[PDB]
Amino acid sequence: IVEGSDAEIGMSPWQVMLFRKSPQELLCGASLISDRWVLTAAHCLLYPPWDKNFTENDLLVRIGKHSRTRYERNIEKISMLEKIYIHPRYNWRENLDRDIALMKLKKPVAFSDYIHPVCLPDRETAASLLQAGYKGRVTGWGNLKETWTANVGKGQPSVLQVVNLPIVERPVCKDSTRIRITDNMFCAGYKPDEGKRGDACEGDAGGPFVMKSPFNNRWYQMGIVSWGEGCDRDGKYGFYTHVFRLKKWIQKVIDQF
Amino acid sequence: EADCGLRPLFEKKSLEDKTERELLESYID
Ligand SMILES: C[C@@H]1CNc2c(cccc2S(=O)(=O)N[C@@H](CCCNC(=N)N)C(=O)N2CC[C@@H](C)C[C@@H]2C(=O)O)C1
Ligand code: NA
Repeated sequence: IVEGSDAEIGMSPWQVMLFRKSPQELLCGASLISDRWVLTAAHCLLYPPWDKNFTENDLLVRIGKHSRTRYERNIEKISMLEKIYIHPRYNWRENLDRDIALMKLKKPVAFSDYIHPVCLPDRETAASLLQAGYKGRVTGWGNLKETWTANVGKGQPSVLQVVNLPIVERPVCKDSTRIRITDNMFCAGYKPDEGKRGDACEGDAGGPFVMKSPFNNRWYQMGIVSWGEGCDRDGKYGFYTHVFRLKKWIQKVIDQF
Repeated sequence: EADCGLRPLFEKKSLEDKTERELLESYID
């Protein structure tokens, strides 16, 4: 995460580290949405141009984490994966349309001060929260500045980071990139004429974009860290998988196991 | 709607984190 503060303890208790087994490596972020389920980006698990395809015994999820130069005993719980569900219409060829995956844990996770699921929006909550100029929140352990090549490297923080980003009007989202955008994604971040900085970067993909309802006090996940061009570039905005448009697919998977 | 979105160390304790005022200002600013 670019231009963020160190996160407080239990500030984002739904935040999940996606981790590789062979070899030991952080791959992506992710979010806790129940005790059996984790919400992540699809491209974190499936990317053919780089011959990337992960099974259940290759990956590992860690919830309730804060640091990274520390294994946090009796605080973080590490879940194994049972099954992986990736959207059939997920376009890895052009724009990352429907960049969304779900992961059922082998065993349920006990909730504590550090582990707690986020809310998924419905129609009414989506209509009152998803507006341009409204600020959401992105979380991750990814790079602090724009990397040269296209993944995780040197420039990591020792602790989970937090940034707040404004939702951006559709036209500006479209005029910011030559890449053909879709309606299953939205864009977020500050404008050149706004003089405040921040963006998600490598290793943050999969993590949540959240918003707090000013009425009911609950945190709702409106977005998933999906893609961008560079990190924190002037006139560029991070694109987040529109979680509500895909709530119909999620409802199907969870209810059908 | 479940126990979702309400944090044990914050919302359950009636406490704010350092940056959330920024988010709630966005509904007014
Ligand atoms: C439709 C996307 C657009 N961009 C790219 C693509 C493929 C390779 C590299 C890039 S990138 O390095 O310019 N951008 C990265 C980094 C973006 C991070 N910054 C944000 N503001 N979110 C990216 O989109 N991705 C997503 C695809 C994976 C495979 C690599 C990389 C990432 O690790 O985030 C296809
Ligand atoms: Na920007």
